[PDB]
Amino acid sequence: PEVKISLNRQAGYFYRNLIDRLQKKQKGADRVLLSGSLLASVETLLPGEKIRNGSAHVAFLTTSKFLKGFHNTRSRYSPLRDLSGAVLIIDEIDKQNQVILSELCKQQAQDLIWAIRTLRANFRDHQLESSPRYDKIEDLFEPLRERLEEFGTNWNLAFAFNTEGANLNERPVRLFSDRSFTHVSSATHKLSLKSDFLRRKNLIFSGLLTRFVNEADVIYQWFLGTMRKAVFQYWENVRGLESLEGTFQEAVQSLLTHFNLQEFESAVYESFDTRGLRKANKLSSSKSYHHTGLKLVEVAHNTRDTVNCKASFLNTSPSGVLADMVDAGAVILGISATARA
Amino acid sequence: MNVSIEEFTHFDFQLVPEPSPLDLVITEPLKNHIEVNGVKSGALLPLPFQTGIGKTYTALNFLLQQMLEQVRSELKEENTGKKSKRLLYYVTDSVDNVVSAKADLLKLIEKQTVKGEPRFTLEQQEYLKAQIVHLPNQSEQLLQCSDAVLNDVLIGFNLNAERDVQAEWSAISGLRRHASNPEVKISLNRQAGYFYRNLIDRLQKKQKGADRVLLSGSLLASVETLLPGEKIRNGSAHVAFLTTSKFLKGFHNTRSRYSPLRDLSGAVLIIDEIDKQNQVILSELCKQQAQDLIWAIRTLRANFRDHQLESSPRYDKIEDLFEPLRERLEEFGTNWNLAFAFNTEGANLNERPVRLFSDRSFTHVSSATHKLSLKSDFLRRKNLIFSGLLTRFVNEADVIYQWFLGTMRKAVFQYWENVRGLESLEGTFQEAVQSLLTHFNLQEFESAVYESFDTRGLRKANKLSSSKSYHHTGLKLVEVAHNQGTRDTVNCKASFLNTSPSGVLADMVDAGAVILGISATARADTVIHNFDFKYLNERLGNKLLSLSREQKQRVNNYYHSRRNYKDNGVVLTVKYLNSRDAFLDALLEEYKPEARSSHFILNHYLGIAESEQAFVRSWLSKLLASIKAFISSPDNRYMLSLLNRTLDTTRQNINDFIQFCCDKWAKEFNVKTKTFFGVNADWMRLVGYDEISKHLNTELGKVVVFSTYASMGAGKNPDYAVNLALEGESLISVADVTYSTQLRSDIDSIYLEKPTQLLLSDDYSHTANQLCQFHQILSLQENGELSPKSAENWCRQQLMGMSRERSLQQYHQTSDYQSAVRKYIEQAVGRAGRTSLKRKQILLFVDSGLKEILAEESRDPSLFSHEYVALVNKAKSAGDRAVRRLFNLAQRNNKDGMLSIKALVHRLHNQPASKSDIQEWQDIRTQLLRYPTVAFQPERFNRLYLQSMTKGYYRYQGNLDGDPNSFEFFDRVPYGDMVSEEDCSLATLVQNQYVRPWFERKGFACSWQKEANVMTPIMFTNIYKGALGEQAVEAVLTAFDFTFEEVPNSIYERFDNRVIFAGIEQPIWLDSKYEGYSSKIALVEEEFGPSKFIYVNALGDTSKPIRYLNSCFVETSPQLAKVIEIPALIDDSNADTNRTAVQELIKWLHHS
Repeated sequence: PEVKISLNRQAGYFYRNLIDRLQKKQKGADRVLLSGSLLASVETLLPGEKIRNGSAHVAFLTTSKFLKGFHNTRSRYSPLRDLSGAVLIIDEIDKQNQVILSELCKQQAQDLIWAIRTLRANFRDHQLESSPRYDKIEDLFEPLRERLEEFGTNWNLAFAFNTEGANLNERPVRLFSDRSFTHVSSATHKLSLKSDFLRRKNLIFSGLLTRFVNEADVIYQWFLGTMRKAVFQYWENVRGLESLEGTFQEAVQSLLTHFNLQEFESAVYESFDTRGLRKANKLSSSKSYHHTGLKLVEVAHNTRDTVNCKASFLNTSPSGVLADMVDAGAVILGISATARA
Repeated sequence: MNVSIEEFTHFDFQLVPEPSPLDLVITEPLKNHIEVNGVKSGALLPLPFQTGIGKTYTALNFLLQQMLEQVRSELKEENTGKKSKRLLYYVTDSVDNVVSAKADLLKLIEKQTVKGEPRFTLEQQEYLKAQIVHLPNQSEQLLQCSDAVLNDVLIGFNLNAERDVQAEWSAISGLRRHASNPEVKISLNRQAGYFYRNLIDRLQKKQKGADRVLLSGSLLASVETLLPGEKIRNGSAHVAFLTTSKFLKGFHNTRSRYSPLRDLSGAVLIIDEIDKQNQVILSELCKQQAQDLIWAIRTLRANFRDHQLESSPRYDKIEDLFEPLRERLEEFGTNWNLAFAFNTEGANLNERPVRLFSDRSFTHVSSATHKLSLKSDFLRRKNLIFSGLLTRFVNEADVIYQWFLGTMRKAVFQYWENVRGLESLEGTFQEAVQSLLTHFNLQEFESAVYESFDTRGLRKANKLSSSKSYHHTGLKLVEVAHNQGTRDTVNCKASFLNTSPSGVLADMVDAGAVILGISATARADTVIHNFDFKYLNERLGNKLLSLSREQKQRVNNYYHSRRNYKDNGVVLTVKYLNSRDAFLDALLEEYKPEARSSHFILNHYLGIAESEQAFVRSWLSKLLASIKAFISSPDNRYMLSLLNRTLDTTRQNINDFIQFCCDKWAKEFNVKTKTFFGVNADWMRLVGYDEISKHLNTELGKVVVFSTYASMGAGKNPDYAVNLALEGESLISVADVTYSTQLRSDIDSIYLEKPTQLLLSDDYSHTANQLCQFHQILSLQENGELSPKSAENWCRQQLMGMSRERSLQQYHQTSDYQSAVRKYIEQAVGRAGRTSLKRKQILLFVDSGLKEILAEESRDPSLFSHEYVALVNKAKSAGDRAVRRLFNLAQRNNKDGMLSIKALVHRLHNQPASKSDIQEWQDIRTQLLRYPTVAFQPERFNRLYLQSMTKGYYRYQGNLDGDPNSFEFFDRVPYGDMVSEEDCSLATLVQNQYVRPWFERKGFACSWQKEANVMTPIMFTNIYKGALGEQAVEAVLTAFDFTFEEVPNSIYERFDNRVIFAGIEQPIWLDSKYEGYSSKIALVEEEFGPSKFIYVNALGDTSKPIRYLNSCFVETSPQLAKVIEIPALIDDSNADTNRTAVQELIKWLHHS
């Protein structure tokens, strides 16, 4: 039994490596044609390849696999992005609230200070190409560029961040927010944020740190949403130049490369399956926790004089995910004795 | 248990065992070095100790003596408390040698005696043993760790609470029980490496936090067992045994990673098989990760535009280090429009990804047939690479990236300095890098900074007026290809070699390390299989210690006494086996008589292609002749065959034919024979050598071993235990009885095939191999073995995808290949002299192709081994490297000057002429003026001169405006331009009454010293003559109350100097000689307004009339002329001043 645990660790790592090279070969000009025995062998290794080539329409898989997606010979396929017309049979549906929540809670934390500084630095200058591939995409980022410039001017992002109060050094600063009306901080005292132009530092001492963190989170989520919209627009443009999943890989890489934001590649791929599935957080819209989610920020040292804001987000609840799946066009049959507990 | 140092309080540090000649040879050079270079200077001492002479024992005895001296100093320093503990390293490439050396050191500590009594007491021994630590690879380090120790450390640090770490620990722990199986063994090694990496990461994180665990007692012992480097960090051990790869990479302790390269001050470093470390260090240097230059520069340009460091004392003067880099980044981004991404144009660029190679000095090659340009399309907002220059863009980007890394290293040093004063360089280095990167928001470069810091942080520059050499600058290789997943963006994936292994060794010596490289061929005259020792001698000078002739003679005497072949009747037999077609044909016909067509069908059975039949037949004939002559021997029992190819299953037919011939001869001679095919490093390490030893010791008969020159260098010693009952008196001892504690013998017969595969190669990656090949080509060119033309052709072929066969074919044309062949042969035979037991006769079978190579050997044989001396003497009985090397270096020095001078002038003509460039230009001119020739080639201006065959001058033929590769020098140009004192007419120039005082006051050489090193043709023509003219004109005119001012940077180098004269207010410009001219007049006037220009030839005929020329260079009246042309200021026949020219000139200004 112990050999199986080590074998599975080796097998998963190798499977990722073999499929990664297989996808790179297909992406390259020297694509490997698969037919007869080679196609059958590749289909045996990749059940997803049969779904990609239309050999099979029915897929049996777990909720975790369904949310994560499965690889084919060319790229990763995410069912959440192609739910139009797709029937579903969720056994023990009520139990999937916990499973979807568990998947949603595994997302990587983001350093808001680093993310916003990088976004500002790379958006102040870099531009997209004026070819038909980015027709009307540059307009999507114009509001974001202006907001980034304004935010950087207001909060003096030319300076790094640090904590002045002894209480801040002794205890790590945790901030929680549901993004609408529930805000809590571990700091007993209200934490402010001043820019010391003499020391060229932004100092968190006991503007508001809560305000800064909330605005930074808003700008980061805005960047991710604008990236999703830009991918959609890129797909629209490419169609006319003479499918969604393949173009989605092409659209994200090109947009990030043009802006020099390749470091956000990982963050973007996670964002579309969870939030590209889909109201806004305005009083004139349908407010609900289930599609605004929550944010948890942790302020700590990186160095003993520089600080980072590790933010962990829940951008939607399992109910929001299910509702977005239904709205995407999926017909969901949840069979469960307690489906309506 | 803390064995106190007090146990040495009564130890007699004056009492030492009798020093053998090798010990004296080691100690005397070190004694003189301390006198000449002082305590704190490093040194490199290559020790050519022959095999079997006791090299390892001598090195370990020296190490023990150094350890005892450290103990003495510790016993004396306790009063002062300043514990400057010195680290001792024993480094080699093979882990087996590391383990063997450490075991032998412990054995020597245990068993060493002085005057017949134990040197150390039990407690002293236990203390010394604790000072020695072995640092294996992470996987083996974990596997050797017991389960109890790992559980103890996990409990102490509370990591057992984490589910994943416990799961992995268990998953490794059980696999241990089934480790016997091979595949299970490799899987377990992989898992152990991963788990150790993660565990050390977590442990360091735990220790860095405020919850730093307190290590003591059992937990401390367990941690030190898991992390041997911790013992070094806490000062419980200075001696470290480890491999070269581990030494370069560094080893972890409880707190952070420790890189020995950054803490070499005062270290002693014993490198076994030093020459072999050139390949190992190169292999490590070639594994460096590639960088996307476009992404790197865009990220650097963006994050540096705004982000700033804080004004705390931790960054005193650090912000100033980056100010030049910020300005350069802004300028670069503006020039190349880095607001746009990059893309290529044209079908050819899309069809093949582009490759650019550069040695960073004068060797540039691109895979593109056309000159690739780079334009910014502001309409499309792209930077388009279509057929500015892409080469220039890539070179500038690489310069800026390396500048950023160097400035980061400087900033780390400054941060460490500042923190020290705020009240441990490696610990601060981790803190300094993270803070600097976080403040600038450049955390993406953390990996790049760390990897480069140790390798190149040892740190003269890529400039004229500096010690230029490939071993500092290295090389760059750039691939321009589309980004994965995009078809409109492009990335410049650049792979760098920032230094060669010789540069690394020289930097280690300069850092303060004392290096003892023990190797039979430590000073082989090759730059591919050894460090470039010409370069090392230039950079180190006195620090490169060497053995005097007396010391070498003592080593020779000790070797002969320890191996007394002549007295004990051991005889060496050398047979130069030629190729015999009839012999092989008869053997083949006997092998398969059924084949009617003896040649074609039989060679088809062997699988030999029709083209390869001749070569295969020749080398197989030589091999079989050697085997037959060996089996016909009565007493010789052990044959080792060294081939250029390994006889694995892919050659099963030839293996079977060889076995059939061996069986035929065994039956004919009725002697049992055993053959071992495919004897590679892995096979003999695992099983093969055990069975070989069993056969040799237990059964009578002959043994034939087939291996390769590469395999034999990474295997066990070719020696076996001697069974006296079986061998009888056939074995002769060549050493004294007192040394033969165990009866063992080694090969008595050997076959040596000609080495051909003598180019290094890296199987780690395709890029690593490319870097290795380019490094080899550039090393050959730097040494002078290849002319710049040949080096450039070879580099271009390498870029295009050169085949290894063609690479070797081009390598074989260099004498370096012959030196490498001789080195490999000497190492092959040297394995025969390991043991003191020898057969009365030794069989040396060698391919006839090695006759000429060995016949040309000319080194002093005082250090050769007996077998090598036999081979050389036999070859020489049958009846250049420094001249062609001299011709090649002349071309390279000239080529480097031509390209560097052209590049420098180009930069000076960039309108904001940099201060550094102007200073370099003036420095070059001053150097050439003061020292037109030098006795010894200079360290800092080495590329201005070439070593002429004729002292004080030379002949050459070439177009100074054309290809640098077409130049010829010395005898090859009997009739050609002469670079000599007479050609520049310096002797006539100095006869002027005014020039001579000016030159003497300035220190310029009024005559050429008849030295070997003379300025290159490019310098003599472009720089020296112009400098002479300018200086003579300034001297003569300055005598007539003229004053001179430096020309402004904006128009620098376009005019000689600005001259002010009394009564004249309009600017005056001077141009000194010893359509394009019209464009220069417009450029100066449009900015500075009207001015009067002087065009004067320093030397010439005074009888020629003065010509007054207009702005367009057409004769006109003096009042209308803006340019005054003086045909000759000084008479060329009598050196008299042209006073009339001066009077007319003076009148010319006064007309305004």
